[PDB]
Amino acid sequence: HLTMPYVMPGDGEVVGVGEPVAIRFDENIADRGAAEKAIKITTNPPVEGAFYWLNNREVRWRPEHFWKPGTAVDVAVNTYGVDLGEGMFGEDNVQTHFTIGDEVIATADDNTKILTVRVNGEVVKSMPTSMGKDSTPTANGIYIVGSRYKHIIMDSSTPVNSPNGYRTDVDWATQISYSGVFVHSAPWSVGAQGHTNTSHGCLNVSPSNAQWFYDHVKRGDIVEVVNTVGGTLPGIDGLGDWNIPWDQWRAGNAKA
Repeated sequence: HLTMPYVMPGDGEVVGVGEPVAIRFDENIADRGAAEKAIKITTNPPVEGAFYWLNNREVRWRPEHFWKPGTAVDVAVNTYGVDLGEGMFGEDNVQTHFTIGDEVIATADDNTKILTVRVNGEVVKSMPTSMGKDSTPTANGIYIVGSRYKHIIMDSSTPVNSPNGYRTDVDWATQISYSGVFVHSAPWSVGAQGHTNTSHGCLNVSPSNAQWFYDHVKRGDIVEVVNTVGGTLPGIDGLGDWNIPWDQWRAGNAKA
């Protein structure tokens, strides 16, 4: 009858301008309003934000726009002993502090087949890319950079021998959606990068470019995909928060 909150990002971290505050519980929350009221977010410089639930165990908070670089964020999850509904109580408080880093926005434009990285507005890298082929296209939209992996076997069985299924080992992989979109090294498609889309949705770039991305792009930085033949990344993907328009985000879903 206890539930433990977990806050992201990590205490003392620096994150990109796309990073939401995330409070994830190890049980379904029956009273979402109770959880929201127990969570106090302090920003400096101060900016308005709001709560939106990705699912029954995880609430996010973000401002209307990407964070301003240098902002300091304090998160007080004051859930100890709080009645979260159906006889579940908060197991502990959590308290985190983080800061927002430089503005890093990478745009993958299917009309040019280039992934351009801008840091505080200036182009710092121009990376030819091969994105999802027409039958398995990369969705347009705004992606929040997540975790990074020096190498990772992307086994879609998280079934491989099924229609648009796969199992591949890749290097220098930066996660940009929970739906399994990565930026990663694809030495096999360098010829195609800048010209032809060949993937299941991942942003294929050169080994050099993928390692640069792994080294320089941090959690909370933004990738924007534009002009593909795909749909739009779902707002509730897990890293798709910004595809939910602010009016809808701000309204929340505490009663859903």
